[PDB]
Amino acid sequence: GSHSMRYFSTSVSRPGRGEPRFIAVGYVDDTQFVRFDSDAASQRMEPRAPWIEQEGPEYWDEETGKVKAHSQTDRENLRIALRYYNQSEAGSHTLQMMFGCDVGSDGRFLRGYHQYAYDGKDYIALKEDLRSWTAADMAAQITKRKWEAAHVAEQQRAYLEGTCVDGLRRYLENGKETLQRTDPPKTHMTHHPISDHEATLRCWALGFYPAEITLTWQRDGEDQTQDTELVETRPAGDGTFQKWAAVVVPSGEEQRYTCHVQHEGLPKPLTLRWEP
Amino acid sequence: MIQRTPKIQVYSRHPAENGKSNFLNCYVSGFHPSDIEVDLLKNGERIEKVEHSDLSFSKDWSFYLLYYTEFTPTEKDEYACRVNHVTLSQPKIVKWDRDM
Amino acid sequence: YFSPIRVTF
Ligand SMILES: [Mg+2]
Ligand SMILES: [Mg+2]
Repeated sequence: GSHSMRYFSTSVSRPGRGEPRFIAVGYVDDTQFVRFDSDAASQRMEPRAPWIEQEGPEYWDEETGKVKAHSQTDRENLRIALRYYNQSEAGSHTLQMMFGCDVGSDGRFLRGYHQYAYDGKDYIALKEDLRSWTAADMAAQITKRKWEAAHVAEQQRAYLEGTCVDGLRRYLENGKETLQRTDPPKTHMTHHPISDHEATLRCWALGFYPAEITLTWQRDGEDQTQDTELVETRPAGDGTFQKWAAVVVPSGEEQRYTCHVQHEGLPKPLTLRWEP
Repeated sequence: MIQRTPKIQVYSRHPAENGKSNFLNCYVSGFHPSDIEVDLLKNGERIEKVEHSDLSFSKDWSFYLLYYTEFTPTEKDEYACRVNHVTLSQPKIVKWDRDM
Repeated sequence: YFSPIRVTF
């Protein structure tokens, strides 16, 4: 299958209470594998998945250097954004950066990403061709013109199609035993009377990886969205995910309803009915 | 400025069975800005040893965190999570229901 | 591998 690597970095200014906090986390697919937190004790990039631990001391030295330098750069970008938006030194602001790359089953480059958001809104993003920028407002167009003049897109493309995919391919190899897995959902259905006239059927999906999944209710084989509830997919805390979907049905009509489960770990989609 | 109110889910790592060790989770997601206060409660008392995940965010830039602690469910013990965020007027308490 | 590119706004 295809795979993704992403780093998610957050800078939060806090006037009066020190320099901005900077935290960065790295993921392959839905599995976190590194972190750096400027407020934590170690001041190093730290492992958060077993398969990254076999990286040598030079890895941790170089990754720490990059993420510490980037924290300083985004401290400066927080100051620049204040100037561009005519904001005071009093308030707290957020600067988020995401970047990474996708590879196919043969390990070849598919896509790259590099984008920034300021106070929760898009600021600037590298477009899909890795050759031009989307600027979200007039302030970001200053940055876009600057980055065009300095050919930053070409620098980004060199990383995203090179060292980015080199890393993703390496991590997939070192983390072979766990990152290639598809844990299918373990499914079951519960039944709860809620009145003399209605009952809730709840269809559970537990223990699955990756997180992508679909749960849908049908009645008499037709899609049913009214009188349903569906929670957002949530981490179990052990590297797998959970979801459920519920429907409120007339008492005695339970057998008209089916829950449909699609997940890559499943040989075929499931059609589940209340048992009894 | 753009602010987003946290979503909150409180649930167990495995289907709860009385007398069997488990993990109690509070997943907060979809919020902005990033500061958030999350407590896990047992019978109304703050649980002390609670760990949480490293701050991360989704494609739409909203943040998420998982808070978790070990627990062994009983019939009588009540659990909850308590969340505060600048978008909230007062703390939000969500009770744990082993069926949800 | 973290990005090596550090540029200002
Ligand atoms: Mg543009
Ligand atoms: Mg492994």
